[PDB]
Amino acid sequence: MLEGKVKWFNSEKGFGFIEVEGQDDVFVHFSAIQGEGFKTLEEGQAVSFEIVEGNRGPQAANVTKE
Ligand SMILES: [Mg+2]
Repeated sequence: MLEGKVKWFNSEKGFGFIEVEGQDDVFVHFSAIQGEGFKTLEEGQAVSFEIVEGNRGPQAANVTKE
């Protein structure tokens, strides 16, 4: 599991980016967010996650707030 923080997140639509030091930002969709409740993220939130890549390119998976 990779570590980063939320660069920004559009809570209305439910997407944004995780920034990772020395690496490309990673797109994150609300559907990747683990845990209970309304799936959202705040700018600056630490997260652990994986990067999953299919034909659409890499995005975050298994995102847990840290
Ligand atoms: Mg950067």
